[PDB]
Amino acid sequence: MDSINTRIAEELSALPSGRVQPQQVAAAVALLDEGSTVPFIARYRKEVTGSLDDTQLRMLEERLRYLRELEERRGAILASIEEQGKLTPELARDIKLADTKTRLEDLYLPYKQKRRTKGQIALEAGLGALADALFDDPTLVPESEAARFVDAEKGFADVKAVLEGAKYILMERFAEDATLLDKLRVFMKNEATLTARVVPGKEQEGAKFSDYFEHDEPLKSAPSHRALAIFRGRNEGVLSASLKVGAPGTLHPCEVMIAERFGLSNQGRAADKWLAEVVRWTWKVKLYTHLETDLFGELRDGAEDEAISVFARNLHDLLLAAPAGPRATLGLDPGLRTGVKVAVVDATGKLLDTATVYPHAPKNQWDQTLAVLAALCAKHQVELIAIGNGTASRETDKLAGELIKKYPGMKLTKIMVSEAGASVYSASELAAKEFPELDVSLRGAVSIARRLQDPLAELVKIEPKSIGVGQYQHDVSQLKLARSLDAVVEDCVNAVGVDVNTASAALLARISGLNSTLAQNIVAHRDANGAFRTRDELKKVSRLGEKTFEQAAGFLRVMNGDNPLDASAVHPETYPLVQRIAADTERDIRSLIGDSAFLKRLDPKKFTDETFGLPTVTDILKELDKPGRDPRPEFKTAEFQEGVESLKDLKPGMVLEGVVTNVTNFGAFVDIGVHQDGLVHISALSEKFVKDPYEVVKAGDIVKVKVMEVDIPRNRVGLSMRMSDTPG
Repeated sequence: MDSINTRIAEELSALPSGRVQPQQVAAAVALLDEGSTVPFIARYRKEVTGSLDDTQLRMLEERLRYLRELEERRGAILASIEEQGKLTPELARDIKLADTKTRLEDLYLPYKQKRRTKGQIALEAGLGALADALFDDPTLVPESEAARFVDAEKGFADVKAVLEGAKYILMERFAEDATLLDKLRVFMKNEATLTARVVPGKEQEGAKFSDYFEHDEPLKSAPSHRALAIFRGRNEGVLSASLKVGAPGTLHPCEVMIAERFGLSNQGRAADKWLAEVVRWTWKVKLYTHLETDLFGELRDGAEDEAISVFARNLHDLLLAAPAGPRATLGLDPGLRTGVKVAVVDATGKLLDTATVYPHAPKNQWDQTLAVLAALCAKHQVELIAIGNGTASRETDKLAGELIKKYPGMKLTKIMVSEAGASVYSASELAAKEFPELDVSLRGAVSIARRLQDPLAELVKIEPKSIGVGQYQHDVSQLKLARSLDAVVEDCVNAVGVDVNTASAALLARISGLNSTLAQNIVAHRDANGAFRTRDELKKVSRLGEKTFEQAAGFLRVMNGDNPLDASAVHPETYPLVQRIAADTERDIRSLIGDSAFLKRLDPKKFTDETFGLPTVTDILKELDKPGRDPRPEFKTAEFQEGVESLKDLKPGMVLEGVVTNVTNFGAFVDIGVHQDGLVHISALSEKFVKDPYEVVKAGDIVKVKVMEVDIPRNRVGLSMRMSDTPG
């Protein structure tokens, strides 16, 4: 559909990544529909899409779903209205122009199946004539008109009940008007104060929400975190939330709009006061609550999106952090009364020992604990201490600090690591399979040790939405959460790629085009038939068809096999092309690999064809130079803890701890330990808009910076605090 392609193109054009044409969107959609994954499309179909990247494609994917839902619904609405003989051309046009689901449903209201409501009941008793007569002629006396309608048997036993019935008929009719709804919604959005008040008597119980006990701010500007705090407090009965503009005996501005919409003016005619009563009730019973639900919903969606957007960035950072590699590690899972849980893993990640020690309050067995850890480190040649950042993490870091101090000879290094998902992991079936005889409390420590060695490999074991990377994570839409965090996992796993002969099932499942079943099939196959010698041998794995092979092959590496290309991200579909490059250059493929200078000299344009354009060939030449290059930076933590790194040794991509030495109105200068400050420009200080560097950082602040550029001749280093920034 053109309208969809165009719409998505423009939404995509509104990103910093720039202009995208409808033709690009159209191609990507077709690719996605046929079953191509985002990573596959981002990497191997750049020509078809104009080089849309992951971020661009994920968004396209999301907007494609929404817009399709919108279009499908729009159709059903037209069909339903036509079926009721109510599809005027005017209304048809309105439905055509509807840009949102909300606008669409508004227009549908009068034609929707009706519930057994007071108005509906009243109409069945014939009070429609009464409501009409009174609305049409306000000089009629409500009570007098109402008499001929009284019928106890139909549920309306007196004038009073008749008039209430008639009132509800007008109310519901008034409340289903699309033009008024939009007007009231827009007005409320632009003018209403979001109002949070503590529920009387829960001042202690809801002490966490004390900031919102008497809180007011514009609805249209309410930021994500306050919004999520308020809805949570409201959700646990501690707070109440409402919208205010708006009994001082004052007319609400929306009551005015309702009346004006329906040509009602209180001129003192016999029916005027009843009619104003109708308006008042329409507002207070139907419209306010309808609009509040719409506006609360919209505020929530927006705030959750923003919050989830932060979780997604945080997990991404976790998945792509420099692996410490095959080094013996002591994992510490901190705690107080439940103690510090301890695991020791060898270089391969194999568990060697465990313990539970109680160095902190209340047992305070500090020295005993130090002796235990010292003994473990010694008999297992531990190099690294991995410490989870949960409860008592600060006291545990101090403890490790004292261990290192007391035993310099061991040359230990301690690193703070995230506890994200450790507890969920330890209670999982996978973990129960991995360590059947190991207590649940001890499996966390194991995961903490292993995530230091290799965060990617360990964290893919855990259900992505359960990797807790922020506040309110459990409270947001879980569907939105999984949709976002799965995407992150998929993108990080495929960017790195895996050795198909060593990767776990959990890791294989996240490879483009694979799943749990295929992952297990692969692992079973290499267990039964030994290592795969080439990529093509994957075609012999059960259920691993041609379509699947296409999606996954480029991401699965065979190290040291019959074909040197299988160790790179060069796709098998382009093997003939690289064989043409070898023919033209009269060199065998094995000699090309690693020959940086020669490859650099090559002209990609000499080798493009109709299918494989310039993006593909240039990509191929990069891969020939450095096959399956790992996008993650080197681990150099010990080197930076000791302060023995120089500017010379920096690489773009390194994520490092820095200290702010000065803040200016254009950025902040940061010391990463190479005797030369880097400048973090104002907008590089945050993932969000920055108007004032002084609001974001101050001198002395420890920050996380990514090395953007290194200029050794000028002795300069470029730095960003946005992990989303690409050095190049």
